[PDB]
Amino acid sequence: FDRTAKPVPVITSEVTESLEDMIRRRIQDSNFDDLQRR
Amino acid sequence: GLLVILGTRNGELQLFDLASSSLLDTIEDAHDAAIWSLDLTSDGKRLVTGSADKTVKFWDFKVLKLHHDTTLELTDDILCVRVSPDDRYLAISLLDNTVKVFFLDSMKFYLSLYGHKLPVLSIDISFDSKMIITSSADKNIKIWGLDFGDCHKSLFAHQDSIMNVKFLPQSHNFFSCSKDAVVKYWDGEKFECIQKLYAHQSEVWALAVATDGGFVVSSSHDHSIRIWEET
Amino acid sequence: AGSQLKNLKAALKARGYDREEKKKAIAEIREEFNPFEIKAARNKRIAVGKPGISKQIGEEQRKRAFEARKMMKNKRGGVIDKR
Amino acid sequence: KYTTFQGSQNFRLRIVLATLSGKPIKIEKIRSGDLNPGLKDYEVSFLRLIESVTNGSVIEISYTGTTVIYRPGIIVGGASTHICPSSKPVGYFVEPMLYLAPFSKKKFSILFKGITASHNDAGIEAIKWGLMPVMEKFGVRECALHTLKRGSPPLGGGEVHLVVDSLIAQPITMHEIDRPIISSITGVAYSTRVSPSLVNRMIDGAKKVLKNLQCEVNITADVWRGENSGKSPGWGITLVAQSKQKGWSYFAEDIGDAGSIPEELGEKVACQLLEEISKSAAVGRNQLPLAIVYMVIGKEDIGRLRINKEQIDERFIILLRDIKKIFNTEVFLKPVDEADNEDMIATIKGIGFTNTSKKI
Amino acid sequence: NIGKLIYMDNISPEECIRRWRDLEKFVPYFDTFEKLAKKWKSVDAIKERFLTWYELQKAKISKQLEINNIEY
RNA sequence: CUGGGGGGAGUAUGGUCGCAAGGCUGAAACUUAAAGGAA
Repeated sequence: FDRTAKPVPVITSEVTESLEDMIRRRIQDSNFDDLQRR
Repeated sequence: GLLVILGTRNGELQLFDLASSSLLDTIEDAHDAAIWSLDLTSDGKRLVTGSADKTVKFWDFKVLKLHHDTTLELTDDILCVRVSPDDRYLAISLLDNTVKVFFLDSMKFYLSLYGHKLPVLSIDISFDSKMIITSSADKNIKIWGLDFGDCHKSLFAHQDSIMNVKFLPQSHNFFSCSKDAVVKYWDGEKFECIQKLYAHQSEVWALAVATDGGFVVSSSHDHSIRIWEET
Repeated sequence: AGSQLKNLKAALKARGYDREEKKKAIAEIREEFNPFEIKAARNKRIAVGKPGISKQIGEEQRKRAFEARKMMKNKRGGVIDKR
Repeated sequence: KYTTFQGSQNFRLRIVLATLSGKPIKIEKIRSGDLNPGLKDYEVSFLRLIESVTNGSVIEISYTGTTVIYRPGIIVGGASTHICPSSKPVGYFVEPMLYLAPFSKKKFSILFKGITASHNDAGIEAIKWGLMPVMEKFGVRECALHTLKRGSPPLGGGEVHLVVDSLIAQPITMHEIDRPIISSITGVAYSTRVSPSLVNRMIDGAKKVLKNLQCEVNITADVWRGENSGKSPGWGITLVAQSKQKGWSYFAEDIGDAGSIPEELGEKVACQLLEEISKSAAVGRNQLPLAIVYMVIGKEDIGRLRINKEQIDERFIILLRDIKKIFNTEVFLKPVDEADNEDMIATIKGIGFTNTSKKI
Repeated sequence: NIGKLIYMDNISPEECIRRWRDLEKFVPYFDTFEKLAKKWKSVDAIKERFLTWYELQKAKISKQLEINNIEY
């Protein structure tokens, strides 16, 4: 049968590891999307 | 035992012993320029002398005198020689940032190991004749696999200059003494530093390992000679 | 009490050209200072589960089951290994 | 019911020709008088590759492993992957797929994963530059062996994407009643996980042997850097001689191992190539099997191909005996009518083959 | 002679080659490298090997048919 | 010192042929020197 929407993603150790090394790349290159004070 | 070969700064080689007096014989004009490194074969009857006249030479022992028979002239000032501990390879370190591994039985030019980026000091061949070390003034020693000439590690030691590097007798562990008053004990499998020995005060010019058992002596610029044993 | 950041800087000053000591120390502080991949209950008289690891093995199991069924789906032969 | 063969010789050719002909075979006594008797793992994984490629074919290995029953089925192809064992490289499994490759429902897009080269097997450059042009002029037009990464032995770790995408009906009838004039001689010297000077040493050795013939020598050079290099050090050299007016080619390859001089290997492969040119006439000694297989599964006409005296051997005539054992056809060796050499012209009347799997 | 030897299938293939004068191994049999070196030090042995539409289709098929007859 | 496609101004492009991105260099088979760059 066909199904309407994709289910909510299960958060496993692989996706936490991928997300953490994304954060590590951004945080060692200081690629921060902060607000800048006018 | 009881017999010493030696080469000097100028074009001279010399032979001494233990029971009798100094000179068995000297060979004036053993080389045109500064000799830099010699090595016996494991049976001892045939030795190799590489010198800064851009030549290496081979010598045999005729009966207790030296027989020059062949000479390989290179394009560049050879400054280290070594043979394998099973008469198999002749690895020679040139001033042109490289080493060359030859076959002793053919002068075959097996390999050229390259990429050290300064002139390159002491070599060592392992007991299985599979793994070589390569020290230089680039403050790092390189481990090479001799079957295909492929590098394994390029580990950065020794912040001045590694003067000498020597294996243990039966293992793939090795020692390297350097120009910044430190000897260092490594393994050839995990490539850790096993120990960081800190007894000298100045430039450690040489070290020598026992043939069996494995206690190592190191001798330096502060006129000191010191022994290192097991615990 | 004291911050996880303060305890993390203290753990780095605690642990401090060897490599495997750094591999061991980094893996130790990662699996120590990651508390959201364990689950802890409260003892009424404590790490009681490993949610992300259990999830990834439970979904890799059915992933290889699904690929095996997709490989089986329109086959008609098969080797008969009687060895 | 079953055509019976004995012994584990020509095993891939027997299973391949049984798949082409659609005839149930038995292969009996697979090394039965031996210490570890039976089928080996690389030929068992070749059977698994046959089950991947076809559909509805039942293979039935015995208890002892020394006899196999192949009742073939429809070649369907599809996209697949094959994790072949360390006992044989990817060439051992992509060589017998080049016969079954243009005769399936869906086009062959397989990627093999394992060791790339071996001393006693086909390489990537061997398969490509030698064995693809003979198919390219036997009728297929879109065939490609891609290397995504390559792995020298013993650890390997190299993947090879075989893609054929011309699904022909039957191969055309060959007519090569000439010896093709060699226009150029090219090659490829490859090395993985070693220094880039070994490739130039191999090239210089091969070309210093080749320098006295008055043709043009060109050897391309590839070192493999990065993850594309695989898990082991290795290096090798493959030369081809190229007839450009028709497209024919004659190849020779080898690989070096622990203790091998690259100038030695280059001059060895160069002299082995020149001997293949000597003992060759319009095919190679290794391009000859699938050449006469495509001639025997062509149309129901006469196709003739020139061969020389030295290409006849026990391998060639055991090939011919297996061909006649499966689908009952003979080759007719008529000699040429000029006598400065000994060349036969093998005429084969092809069986009435079509591929009946491709949907119309 | 050679075709009768090939398809006379009660004699071994090496016996066919012997009285005229294995495929898992892909690359063919070569000599020793030393014999091949002394054989191919010379080069001159192989220096001479070195150096309307409807009616068109009908002509191709009649060419194949006359090839069929003159080789039958 | 004879040879000629078809207007002007533009727009789009899942077609074909090209040219072009990455990402500190040295530096890869080596997590490797000096020096340089950047901030």
